[PDB]
Amino acid sequence: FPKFSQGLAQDPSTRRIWYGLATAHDFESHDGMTEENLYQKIFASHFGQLAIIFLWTSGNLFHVAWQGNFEQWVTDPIHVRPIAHAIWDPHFGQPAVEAFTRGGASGPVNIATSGVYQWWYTIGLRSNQELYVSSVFLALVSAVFLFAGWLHLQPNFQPSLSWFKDAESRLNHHLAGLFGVSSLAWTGHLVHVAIPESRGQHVGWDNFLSVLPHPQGLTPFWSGNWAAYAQNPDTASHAFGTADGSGTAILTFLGGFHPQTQSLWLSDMAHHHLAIAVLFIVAGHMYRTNFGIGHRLEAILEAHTPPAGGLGAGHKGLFHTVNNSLHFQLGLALASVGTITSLVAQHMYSLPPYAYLAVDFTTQASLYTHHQYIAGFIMCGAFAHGAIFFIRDYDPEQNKGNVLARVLDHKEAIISHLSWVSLFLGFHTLGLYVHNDVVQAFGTPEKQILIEPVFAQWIQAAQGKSLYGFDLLLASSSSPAYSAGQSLWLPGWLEAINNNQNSLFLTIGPGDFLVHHAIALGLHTTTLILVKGALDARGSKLMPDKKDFGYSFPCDGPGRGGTCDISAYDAFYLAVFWMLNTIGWVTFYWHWKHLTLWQGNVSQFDESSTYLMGWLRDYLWLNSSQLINGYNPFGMNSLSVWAWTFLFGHLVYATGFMFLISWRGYWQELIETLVWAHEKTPLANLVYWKDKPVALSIVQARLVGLAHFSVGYIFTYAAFLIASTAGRFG
Amino acid sequence: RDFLWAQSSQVIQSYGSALSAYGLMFLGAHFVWAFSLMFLFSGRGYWQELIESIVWAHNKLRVAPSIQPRALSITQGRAVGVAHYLLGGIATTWSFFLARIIAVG
Amino acid sequence: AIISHLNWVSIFLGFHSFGLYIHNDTMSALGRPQDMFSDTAIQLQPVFAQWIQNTHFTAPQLTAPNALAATSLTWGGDVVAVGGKVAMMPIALGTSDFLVHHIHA
Amino acid sequence: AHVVKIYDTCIGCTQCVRACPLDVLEMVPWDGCKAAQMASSPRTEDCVGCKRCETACPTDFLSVRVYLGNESTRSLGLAY
Amino acid sequence: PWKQPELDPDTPSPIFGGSTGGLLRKAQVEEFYVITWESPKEQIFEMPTGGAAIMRKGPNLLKFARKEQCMALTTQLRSKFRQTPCFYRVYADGKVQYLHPKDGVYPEKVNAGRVGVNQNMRSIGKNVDPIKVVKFTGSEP
Amino acid sequence: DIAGLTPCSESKAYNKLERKELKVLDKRLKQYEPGSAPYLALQATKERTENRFKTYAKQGLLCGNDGLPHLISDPGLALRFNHAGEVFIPTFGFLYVAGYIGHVGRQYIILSKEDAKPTDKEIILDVPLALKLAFQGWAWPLASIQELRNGSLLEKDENITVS
Amino acid sequence: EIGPKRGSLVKVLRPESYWYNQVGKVVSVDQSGIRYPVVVRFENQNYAGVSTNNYALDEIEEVK
Ligand code: CLA
Ligand code: CLA
Ligand code: CLA
Ligand code: CLA
Ligand code: CLA
Ligand code: CLA
Ligand SMILES: CC1=C(/C=C/C(C)=C/C=C/C(C)=C/C=C/C=C(C)/C=C/C=C(C)/C=C/C2=C(C)CCCC2(C)C)C(C)(C)CCC1
Ligand SMILES: CC1=C(C/C=C(\C)CCC[C@H](C)CCC[C@H](C)CCCC(C)C)C(=O)c2ccccc2C1=O
Ligand SMILES: CC1=C(C/C=C(\C)CCC[C@H](C)CCC[C@H](C)CCCC(C)C)C(=O)c2ccccc2C1=O
Ligand code: SF4
Repeated sequence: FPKFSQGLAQDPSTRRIWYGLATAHDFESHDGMTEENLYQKIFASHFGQLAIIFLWTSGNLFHVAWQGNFEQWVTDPIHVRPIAHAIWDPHFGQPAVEAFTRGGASGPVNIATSGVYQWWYTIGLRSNQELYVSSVFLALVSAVFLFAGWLHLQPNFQPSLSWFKDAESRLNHHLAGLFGVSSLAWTGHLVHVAIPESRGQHVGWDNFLSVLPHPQGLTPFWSGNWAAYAQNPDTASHAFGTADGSGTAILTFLGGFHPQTQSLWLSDMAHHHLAIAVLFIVAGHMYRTNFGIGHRLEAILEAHTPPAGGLGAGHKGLFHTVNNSLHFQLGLALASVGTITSLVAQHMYSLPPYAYLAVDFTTQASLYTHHQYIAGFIMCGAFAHGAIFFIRDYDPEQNKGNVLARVLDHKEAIISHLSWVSLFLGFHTLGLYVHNDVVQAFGTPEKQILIEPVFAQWIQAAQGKSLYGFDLLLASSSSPAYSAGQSLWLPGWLEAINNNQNSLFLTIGPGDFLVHHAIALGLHTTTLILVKGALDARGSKLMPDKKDFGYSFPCDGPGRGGTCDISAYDAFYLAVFWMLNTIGWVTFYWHWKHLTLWQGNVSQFDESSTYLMGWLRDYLWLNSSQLINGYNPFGMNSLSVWAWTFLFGHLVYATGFMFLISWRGYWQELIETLVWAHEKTPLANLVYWKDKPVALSIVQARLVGLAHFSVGYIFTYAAFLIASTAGRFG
Repeated sequence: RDFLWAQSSQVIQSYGSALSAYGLMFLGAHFVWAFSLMFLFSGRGYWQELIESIVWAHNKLRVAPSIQPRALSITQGRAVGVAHYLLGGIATTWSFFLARIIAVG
Repeated sequence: AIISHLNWVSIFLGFHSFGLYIHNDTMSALGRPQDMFSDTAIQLQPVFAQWIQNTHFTAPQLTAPNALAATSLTWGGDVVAVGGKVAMMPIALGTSDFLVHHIHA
Repeated sequence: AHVVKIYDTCIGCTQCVRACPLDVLEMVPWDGCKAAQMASSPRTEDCVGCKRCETACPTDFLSVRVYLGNESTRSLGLAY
Repeated sequence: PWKQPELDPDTPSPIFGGSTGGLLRKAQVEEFYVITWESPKEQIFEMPTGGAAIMRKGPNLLKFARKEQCMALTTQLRSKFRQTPCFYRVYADGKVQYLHPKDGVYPEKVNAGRVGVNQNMRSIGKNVDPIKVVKFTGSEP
Repeated sequence: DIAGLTPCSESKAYNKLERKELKVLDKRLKQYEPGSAPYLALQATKERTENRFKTYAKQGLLCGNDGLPHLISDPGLALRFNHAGEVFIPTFGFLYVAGYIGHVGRQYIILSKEDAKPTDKEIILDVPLALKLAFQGWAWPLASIQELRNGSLLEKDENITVS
Repeated sequence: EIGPKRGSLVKVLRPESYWYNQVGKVVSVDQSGIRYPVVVRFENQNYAGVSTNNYALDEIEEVK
């Protein structure tokens, strides 16, 4: 069936069906391709992913409004549990519907874990009608994008190649309009709508023109008295819904958290997205586009060449390399987006931006793991899509003497100095945990090697934490950094950081020390596997010409001692195991340190996280009690769905071990035996396949087994994370 | 639940008693098991290239072996896997059982 | 013919043996314990082994008259206690022992 | 439907020809070497991709390379 | 050779009871291969598919479904018994093709009639990068 | 003190941990007779345990709220507050030993490669030569800087590359 | 004489080779117009197990 590739269609086996799906959206290798048709097919496809996003969001709104309890949750956000979607499974029994109907709703339901209730409530949504109206809005926006992907593919409305390779115009329009004006409008929403909705005022499309956000109006804005909007901020004794304790401010720099809702002040976030709009609009007017003024991108890169020659030619020749290579542009985007995705995880748990999110313990966990596991998957793609650049879109003669060739020249030094750091952290970190495992075991818990992370405690003292007693500049009243920002942010900031009941700059001990170093083992060795597959993508001593074969090929044969798993695809393949291991350590450390905080017994983590039996005893074995009893022989609770899923992941994980351990040659001889039986059987022989059956290829099995591996790695932990935290409710 | 989670209480709580050796072997048996997965899942090709970048540094300092370093053969990596695999899988029971049963119930 | 006919048996067993365990898990999580395979349930009892236990237990009477007792107490009889602990006592076979003995095959 | 290309460094060892089971390779005269022989790949339609040919070439780097590609019934080694 | 030997489809076969490694439905539909040779006495030899069989003094003939099954037998006869086999390819339409000693001389020996094919006049490596041929097929050709 | 850590002498949990670990032995000591060998073994363990706790307190260690001693790594705070023996000084005790092993193995490699059949010298060592170098390596830092300042430490682009 | 002397050591300059920027003894040289006449022998084996290979005039240079 593949029309884009005639080589696979002539294949008689089932390899046609499998390879037809995997090479579907790889437009470069297609038959009869052109550089101009490539960009157009991408531009149309990128409209599609938007259509699924806006529809996916519309489905959550509808399924929440129709089946949820958003109206009931706002009145008592703390005690009431949110509801994601209802359940209709006719294979249930009567005990299950009685258990799964825990919500106020009539029938059984699923409790939500995303946190959309806390988000929608904060921006001024207080009814189910307003969600129905919104679900229609995005479904319209979704259909508009589908119409555009088809429209902008037609004979007319078909952009030329020069239009795509206009970088200076894209930056100015995207930095100013997509980022800035969007951030400016969001401030327009928080001011005109949300802050009133917090202070009791109901603002909507009916009355947003008549209602003023501020009593004075815009006359301060023109006069220059811009401090009038920060005069009467909201008091501490302020309920988030009612006008009790309210103020008139719309832009303020209070800092810290709101007392009742342990969250950031809305007036601050309104002030935040305003300043971001100004810098991004200013940055948008930088590059040159159809007018005399402006910078040029190529002129800059050619200029930043150091005179002495530490970088040789420098950044010359790179503009045509980046602008013409799509894989280069994709590697930088993923590496940037994958890092941002980790910031969203690290900066939300410490600085809750939404109302009544700090109290929802189950919701904070999933949001952290969800983004971090995505941050790993994305970041493993940047190197992978960065390795494809060296094979397909790299020209050495054009990029001669520049930074990119000078890196590739001495790659033996990079890969080697990396291997030292992975080995160093690996021996010495494990040796200490094992030194503490043993010496605990012989009854002497005082002989442990507990090293205090002084450098991090030095920061928290330099950022307001008076526990450690270092007495740094911002922990000292006499310093200027305390004097500056004393009227602005410090009274609200110092109160929060010194409070030891929030996740803002938690206390650190020697147990937190070993893990931050064990995390370093993951990043430095995961980078090693991916960096190697990139730099050695063009050639190795074992295979001087990898570039002629491709990114993904099985091997070069048993000759030269063996050539299994050399290709750059096989490096990405091995890194995902380390990506999951690294994120697992990062995520295990978040959950347990927070459980001890929520349970009140912080001493559990500090004393037991120094040796590895504590992780197996106190974290895994202990918190898997309520979960494992989801379906007992006596009865069943509401956590039965999670225990079922908990095994479901312990199984999928094991099925991948087949495709990983057992390789093709055992199976193809086996399928030849079943083929003999199907023909020699008296009646079944009348039936005959249209496509010949063969075993899965080599590269396919590494992919398939990794999917069965990773899915069990995720479905297992998601059940444990939600069940452990939900059953205890703390 | 009733076999693994339950009967593992005697092994896990063995620290500070005469059965402490079984608590350590219970863990070390897991390490050697997982350690085998590097050999079964991977292949000789990635490792022989990595050694080349390591030989460069050992060569740069004029400290290199006349016996050239070579990655393990294919059949050896498979044998090394099942060995460290079975050893870690079997030694775990050997610790899970004797600690459970010596501390009767 | 050997490998083909033997391939079918493994598939037949892994479905009808291990699939029975998943059926019991799914029935329990859904709140339908009456539909499981168990003693209070859709019993699959090993009648053949049960008949062999009694035959070897009632052997001293008829088939081995000079034998004062049976070969072991696992077939049937009374408990033998030593030091307040039981050395051996009759083992009863039920629905669970059916599934496990078939999982081994 | 695989591709087999032989390069200028052949020396006429014939070890590639002896190793291929499917008779893809044969020897042709040439003036470049001492042995006055060179390989050839007339019938790659019967190629299978065993890479025993590459295993036997004693050069520093191979005078024979099998570049895998589109598959077929003969290439997949299907008796059925 | 001097001339291609045409196929004699009616020659005695070895003494072999039969096995399950024989021909399948692919043979009647697509193609199959047959091998001929001439032995001086009655001997025993290992078949590629199955077990042992007894040759016959004079011409012998087999039918196989793969070319590798045939050439696997030539390597056994040329080495053990020092014979000169020759095998063909038969399609479903009845067409016949003479394959392996296509020049009469085995491929490991030179002959003046042969012409080179797929011969690059360069060193391994020393060839253009894929970027130069980014939008059509082939860096090696 | 520093980092909100109390010294181990003044801590209560530190002494609590001592009274606990001794109570286990005293209970275990009740079973056996006074003059038996199991009694002598446990009394020695009691003597060692009492010595372990007092020596760690005497050494100016820092114990946390859990009651276990903590180590400090920055040489500035270590030297300022008299905690240098913990981490900072053993750093130089190791590196002297580790470089000893490198300077020795590097010399055996170079010298055997100046002769015929160096492969045999690796599997079948020249023990007289190995002991000679092993007792000549007491001053390896001198030879290193001698070899660096001279330039005979590193090789110069006579190494294999891959592209 | 066309090329380097018998028994003379030379340094290789093929980027593809396992012996690149490495030294080996010249075993023989053919003077019949062959493209790759210079036969060289090294002590260290390659990945396959071969310790000899015919190189060209331009591909070899003087030692060190
Ligand atoms: C006081 C004199 C002075 C100094 C100190 C500098 C310094 C510098 N100039 Mg400069 N310059 C000067 C005068 C000076 N300039 C004058 C008079 C002119 C004429 C106008 C210029 C014009 C000029 C240009 C046009 C450019 C520079 C650039 C640079 C920078 C990089 C140059 C270089 O070789 O990279 C150092 C060389 C290397 C090879 C880098 C080594 C990388 C290390 C080894 C990697 C380690 C990574 C590893 C992960 C580390 C661990 C991290 C872990 C802890 C996380 C550097 C900061 C460049 C620049 O702006 O780039 C920033 C540049 O393009 N200079
Ligand atoms: C628990 C399992 C496990 C362990 C311990 C390792 C360990 C290692 N892997 Mg690995 N790996 C694993 C699973 C594991 N992997 C899996 C499942 C995969 C997916 C296929 C990979 C894929 C993978 C890749 C792709 C790479 C690694 C790399 C590494 C090394 C990283 C450097 C380092 O920190 O070494 C130090 C850390 C240690 C834990 C050392 C182990 C030795 C300790 C000290 C015990 C010492 C022995 C002791 C004296 C007793 C011996 C007696 C006995 C002989 C009788 C290290 C050897 C990287 C590498 O080698 O780069 C250098 C690399 O590129 N691995
Ligand atoms: C902006 C994001 C983005 C974009 C636009 C692309 C675009 C592309 N990538 Mg890339 N990639 C990305 C992110 C992105 N990637 C990330 C984040 C990674 C790291 C994981 C990769 C890793 C990657 C590799 C390793 C490769 C590509 C390839 C490709 C090319 C298309 C291949 C194709 O059609 O496969 C279509 C493939 C499929 C349809 C199969 C996907 C099936 C998945 C794995 C199964 C998922 C599990 C299952 C559904 C779970 C269900 C749960 C169950 C319980 C119900 C194309 C240029 C390929 C390429 O360029 O080849 C030269 C290639 O080899 N990418
Ligand atoms: C003002 C004019 C303007 C605007 C608004 C856009 C807008 C866009 N262009 Mg675009 N473009 C323009 C002019 C403009 N263009 C011009 C002049 C040209 C020719 C030079 C192009 C050529 C062009 C191409 C060739 C392509 C685009 C594409 C896109 C889309 C990017 C994908 C996306 O949704 O990112 C959305 C991004 C944001 C909304 C903001 C940035 C997001 C970061 C991560 C910040 C996150 C902030 C915050 C934390 C988020 C919180 C979320 C909250 C819900 C919790 C986007 C809709 C792509 C496309 O067609 O996609 C379909 C594409 O391929 N543009
Ligand atoms: C938990 C992991 C796991 C599982 C489930 C299997 C499963 C299997 N392996 Mg296996 N294997 C594994 C790990 C695993 N392997 C590992 C790690 C290795 C490496 C040593 C191997 C090595 C290996 C070899 C070497 C061989 C097998 C064989 C087999 C098969 C035996 C036939 C049988 O009983 O299947 C019957 C089916 C099951 C056991 C599935 C159980 C679950 C239920 C019944 C399925 C329910 C289906 C559901 C109702 C339909 C849903 C449809 C949905 C789309 C709507 C079977 C497919 C043999 C084989 O294939 O030849 C016969 C064989 O020779 N495996
Ligand atoms: C004495 C011999 C010797 C020397 C001087 C070096 C020197 C070096 N090695 Mg190396 N290495 C050696 C032997 C040696 N190696 C052996 C035998 C192996 C195989 C296990 C390795 C495997 C190895 C790896 C995998 C790596 C290094 C790396 C390095 C560099 C950084 C130091 C490091 O990470 O140590 C690490 C040291 C080890 C992991 C173990 C070394 C084994 C013992 C302790 C020393 C050997 C002593 C020898 C048997 C005694 C002979 C004495 C004679 C008189 C009889 C450095 C250039 C790193 C690199 O790439 O450079 C940046 C790196 O990642 N080494
Ligand atoms: C291979 C390759 C690739 C890839 C790449 C990658 C993926 C990268 C990575 C990298 C990364 C991903 C990076 C990262 C970065 C980051 C950083 C570097 C940052 C830092 C920051 C800073 C600088 C800050 C500072 C500060 C401030 C500002 C304030 C506070 C304090 C502090 C100090 C913190 C590409 C595609 C190109 C292509 C070629 C090949
Ligand atoms: C079992 C096995 C096979 C044979 C497995 C086969 C033939 C199973 C694939 C066919 C079945 C019928 C598909 C089963 C349906 C899936 C559960 C769902 C697929 C969903 C997709 C359509 C998306 C290999 O070919 C193989 C190759 C290389 C390494 C390891 C192995 C390996 O382990
Ligand atoms: C890791 C790995 C390697 C590399 C492994 C190697 C080179 C073996 C390393 C053996 C070391 C040298 C043994 C010695 C280890 C310690 C130094 C012993 C401790 C000694 C101290 C106590 C002194 C392969 O070659 C390989 C090949 C095929 C499939 C998988 C793999 C594979 O997984
Ligand atoms: S194997 Fe290679 S070097 Fe030897 S004759 Fe054939 S092509 Fe020439």
